[PDB]
Amino acid sequence: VSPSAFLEPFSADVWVMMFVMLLIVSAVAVFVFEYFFTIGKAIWLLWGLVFNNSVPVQNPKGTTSKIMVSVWAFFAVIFLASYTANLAAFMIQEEYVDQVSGLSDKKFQRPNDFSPPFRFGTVPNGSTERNIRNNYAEMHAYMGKFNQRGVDDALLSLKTGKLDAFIYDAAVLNYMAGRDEGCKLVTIGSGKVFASTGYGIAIQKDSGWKRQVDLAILQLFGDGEMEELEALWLTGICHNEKNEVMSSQLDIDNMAGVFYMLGAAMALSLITFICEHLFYWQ
Amino acid sequence: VSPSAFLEPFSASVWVMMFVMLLIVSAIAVFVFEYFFTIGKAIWLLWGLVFNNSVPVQNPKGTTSKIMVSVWAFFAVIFLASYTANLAAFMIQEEFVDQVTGLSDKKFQRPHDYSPPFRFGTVPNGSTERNIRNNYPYMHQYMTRFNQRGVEDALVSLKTGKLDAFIYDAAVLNYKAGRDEGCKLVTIGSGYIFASTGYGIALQKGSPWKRQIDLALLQFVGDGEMEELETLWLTGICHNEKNEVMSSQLDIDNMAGVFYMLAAAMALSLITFIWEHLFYWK
Amino acid sequence: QKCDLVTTGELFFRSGFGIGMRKDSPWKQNVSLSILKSHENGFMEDLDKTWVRYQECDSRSNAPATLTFENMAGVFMLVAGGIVAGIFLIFIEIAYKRH
Amino acid sequence: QKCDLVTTGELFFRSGFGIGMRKDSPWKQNVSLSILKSHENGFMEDLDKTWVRYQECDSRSNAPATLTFENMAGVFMLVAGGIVAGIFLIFIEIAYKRH
Amino acid sequence: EIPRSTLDSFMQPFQSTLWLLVGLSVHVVAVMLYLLDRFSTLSSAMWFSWGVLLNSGIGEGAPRSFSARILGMVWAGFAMIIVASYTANLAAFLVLDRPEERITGINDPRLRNPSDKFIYATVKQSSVDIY
Amino acid sequence: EIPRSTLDSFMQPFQSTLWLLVGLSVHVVAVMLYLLDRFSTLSSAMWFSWGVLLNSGIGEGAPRSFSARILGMVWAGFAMIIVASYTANLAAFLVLDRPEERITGINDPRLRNPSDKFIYATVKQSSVDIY
Ligand SMILES: *[C@@H]1O[C@H](CO)[C@@H](O[C@@H]2O[C@H](CO)[C@@H](O[C@H]3O[C@H](CO)[C@@H](O)[C@H](O)[C@@H]3O)[C@H](O)[C@H]2NC(C)=O)[C@H](O)[C@H]1NC(C)=O
Ligand SMILES: *[C@@H]1O[C@H](CO)[C@@H](O[C@@H]2O[C@H](CO)[C@@H](O[C@H]3O[C@H](CO)[C@@H](O)[C@H](O)[C@@H]3O)[C@H](O)[C@H]2NC(C)=O)[C@H](O)[C@H]1NC(C)=O
Ligand SMILES: *[C@@H]1O[C@H](CO)[C@@H](O[C@@H]2O[C@H](CO)[C@@H](O)[C@H](O)[C@H]2NC(C)=O)[C@H](O)[C@H]1NC(C)=O
Ligand SMILES: O=C(O)[C@H]1CN(CCCP(=O)(O)O)CCN1
Ligand SMILES: O=C(O)[C@H]1CN(CCCP(=O)(O)O)CCN1
Ligand SMILES: *[C@@H]1O[C@H](CO)[C@@H](O)[C@H](O)[C@H]1NC(C)=O
Repeated sequence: VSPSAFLEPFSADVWVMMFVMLLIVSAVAVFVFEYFFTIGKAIWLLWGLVFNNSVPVQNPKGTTSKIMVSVWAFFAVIFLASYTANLAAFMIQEEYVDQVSGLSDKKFQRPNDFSPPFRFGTVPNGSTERNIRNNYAEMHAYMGKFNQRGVDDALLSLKTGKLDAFIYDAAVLNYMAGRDEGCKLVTIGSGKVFASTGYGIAIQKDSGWKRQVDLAILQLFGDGEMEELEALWLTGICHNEKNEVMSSQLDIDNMAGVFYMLGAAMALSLITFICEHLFYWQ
Repeated sequence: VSPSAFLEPFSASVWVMMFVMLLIVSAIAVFVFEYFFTIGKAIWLLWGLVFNNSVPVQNPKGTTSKIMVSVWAFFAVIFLASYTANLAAFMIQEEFVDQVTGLSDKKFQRPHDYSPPFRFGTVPNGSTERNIRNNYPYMHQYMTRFNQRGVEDALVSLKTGKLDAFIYDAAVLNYKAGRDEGCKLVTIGSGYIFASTGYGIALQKGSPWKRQIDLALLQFVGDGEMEELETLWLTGICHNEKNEVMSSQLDIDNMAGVFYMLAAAMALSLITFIWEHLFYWK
Repeated sequence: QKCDLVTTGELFFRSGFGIGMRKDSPWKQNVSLSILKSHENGFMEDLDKTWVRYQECDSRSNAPATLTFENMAGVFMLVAGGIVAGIFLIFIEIAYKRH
Repeated sequence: QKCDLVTTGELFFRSGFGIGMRKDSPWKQNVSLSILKSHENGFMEDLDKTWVRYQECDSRSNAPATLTFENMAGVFMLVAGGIVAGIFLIFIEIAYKRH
Repeated sequence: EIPRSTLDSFMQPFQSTLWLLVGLSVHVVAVMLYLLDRFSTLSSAMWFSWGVLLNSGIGEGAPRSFSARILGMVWAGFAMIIVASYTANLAAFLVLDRPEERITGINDPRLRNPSDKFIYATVKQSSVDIY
Repeated sequence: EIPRSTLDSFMQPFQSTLWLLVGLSVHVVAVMLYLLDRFSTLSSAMWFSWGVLLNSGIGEGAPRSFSARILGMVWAGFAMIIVASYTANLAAFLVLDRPEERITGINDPRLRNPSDKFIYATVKQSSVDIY
């Protein structure tokens, strides 16, 4: 949940139109009073009516303007209903965070710029180790501390928190991901790959078959049998993703916006106390 | 929306449990107040604290019992939040009435018994007319007025609700409901139709082709290419799950329970006033 | 029939129940003709109504699973603690009026 | 780049680009070898960084359609109309409050 | 697509006829409460009733009888039936709202039915053209 | 399957430490308001602090100082925020707690993927077995 998510549901324009409407109704109330005790507390009464009628108020003023404060109560109740409805709608969010965009991420090339540092893994002594060693020696040296034993070992380490990201050959990675027992893991970029390569067929040196098999494979690509072949073979039913996750017990990190506002409010109270201390002679 | 939706978030369990707690906590509050007959107003106070501020009343007594009133209000706000949450979920749905279980529904036999009269028609001059005349004579007499000039005429009538239902060949209506715009038409029965027959291939009488044709058709049905051809050419279009259509303004026809509560309150208040005026000699 | 079990999914492999007989049986043509005539006149409708559509117990359009006892029963538990504060009443004096 | 146009659809017709050239000309094997070498040593990655991914700006966590001035703001105007009625009722008060 | 919550006015949860019905109901109920004080101040009771629906703390008029006591009981219950209905209706309408979504792929049947309301094309004589 | 909506207690929507932290913070701010005015009541401060968050009828006085008005209005804001958060979270969880799917059909993942925890079978030597 975004820490400030409670303020998105309303635009700032109406967020200040409500304040200016409070100002105009306070002006109406004080103009009603001018014909003759709540001048300093009228704004407080209106505010308490806006949020919750749980604060004692010196309300009886302007029996003709009590219709006005009833209209204000109408605005307040419809506003509270609207705010609760909007706050609900913002909290059926589909789960999505994404921690990696690609191997060229700042997180990869700068693994130690985080606390805890961003940990990724690969199987040592593989061709991917050769590639990373020849292409990027620094992050490979950083990997030297995060060696991996096996594919299932990497799976268990990722599940048990011993690892955060894995580096390995793409096709087997996708096959394993689509056939996880709960599909609790994900791939990257839907196929935005580093050091892209393909799986193909091996032919004798410059045989006459090469052309025919090339055209045959291109034909089967054009006809469209392949897409359903990997749909039936190396994909899964639940391969795509899961649905929205329930909002757990609200974390202080999700609700820290109101804590920050409380700190700002107490600071403002302190500075107003100081101002009164400088302006208590009148 | 269910007319009894407001009583849905009240099982018998929560109703009796909450009311018996109301009575027992009223008793405990009044016997605590006896230290520090106002006992008849404590129930007013507690029902208000369940609901909201009702009217200026004598709550502050027994400063330690204010903690009990506070925890009671804590339970009250929990209860109001739960009521809001449970009512919110119970009016979000799309409901398919299941208006008909088949042409043998008792609604068909007595069209006039429902207001407005049940207006369903069929295309005349066809085999359906002969079948309905030979099977359901009075039904045919009542159909004599509901004939439709063409298939598209009745389709348009159903689109704008001129007719309540349409009677015709099963497969063609399935096909029309398939490619119909917006999926406003529904075919019913899952095969439960009167004179359930099938389309087929005709042959010259006693031709040697019967055995081969039948064996090929059964082989095609068994292995599953038959329904693949079906989906290729038949009504795969639409086939969507009607999850939720926008819950319109909750009308009096839907929330008449509140007016029924109002009438019950009127009658009960009049009865109680009569009983009170009866007891005027003391 | 019982309302403890439910069908699910969408029907597949549409076939037809049929009376099978030995290939050389001379009754085939008339059996088929009579079965079609029974389909046409509505006798099959009567037999279906009298032996298929009992529907003596029906359930459909599942409800959104309203609240129950246990899902907030523990809430009630907390108010019990309030009663404990009540038996503190006398010590309130010892707590406050003496101090 | 633009961030107001969004791509969609799963990758169908999974294929690859390629520099096409006449059958009889001899660079083909050397061209393919050089392309594979560039793929291996990350030169193609440098090209992708230089000309493909440089600004990102990818829309994420689609907004749930917040409320803005449009539906409620005019409501203020509507209730503002009610204020006009109040301006009558205070003057009517002058007719009523005097006696 | 720009996310925005389309909405006409606060009338959306309930038809204006129902608003008129409840507006007359509150006043007729208040009149009934005032008139039952025969064998027990119209302005006090009427303002009290019309503010109870509106949750406003203003209003000191209060019933003194038990019949009007139960009437106020059920009136507060009623008023919060309205407010709960309002919040539920608005929450449901907002949750279902903006349900439009981009095309998930060519397999979407929307592509299979051509229309002026649903047009899609490409570059002529391209690879996808012969495809 | 008999449907049932899970809810452990009143503690299901909120983290356990939330109530303790808000209860200590409200006491701290009440003490802050109480102490710093004399150099130029606690029971009333306590009643405001508890009841205003709990939306109770308790509390009949008014705070003596001037910035106490600002503190009270921001505290009412906090109260409306927290109550709205609880209501919205409870509604969202009570909507999104429906039981798992009831087998889509032949294409159901629990059917397409055999699992020892979900065992299904039919009658031996029947037409379905041949199919
Ligand atoms: C199938 O049902 C048919 C119903 O019409 C039936 O047709 C008629 O059947 C009767 C007797 O079954 C025949 O009557 C014949 O019976 C004597 C037997 O001694 C014959 O010698 C006579 O020729 C006499 O006609 C009808 O002739 C016959 N009608 C026709 C048009 O064939 C079939 O016989 C039934 N077939 C089976 C295999 O059940
Ligand atoms: C494709 O790349 C090949 C790189 O291996 C290249 O083969 C190399 O070609 C050079 C010159 O064509 C040969 O070098 C020769 O240079 C002088 C004069 O040409 C000779 O006297 C030397 O003895 C020496 O052989 C390389 O030997 C030769 N290497 C191999 C492994 O074949 C091809 O020419 C390139 N072809 C195209 C079409 O680009
Ligand atoms: C259906 O067939 C009947 C014949 O049984 C047609 O009946 C005619 O109906 C028109 C009225 O539109 C009369 O003017 C004729 O006198 C009728 N003729 C006969 C011989 O009955 C009817 O037109 C046909 N309708 C359709 C839609 O095919
Ligand atoms: O063509 C091949 O030989 C295989 C090789 N496989 C390598 C597996 C990764 P590593 O070697 O452990 O780093 C990937 C699929 N293709
Ligand atoms: O085999 C045929 O002849 C056609 C007949 N069609 C008749 C449709 C009903 P009606 O007779 O037109 O009212 C249905 C499809 N098959
Ligand atoms: C390769 O890694 C394995 C552990 O997975 C290790 O036992 C082996 O000695 C290593 N060999 C080399 C050359 O690194």
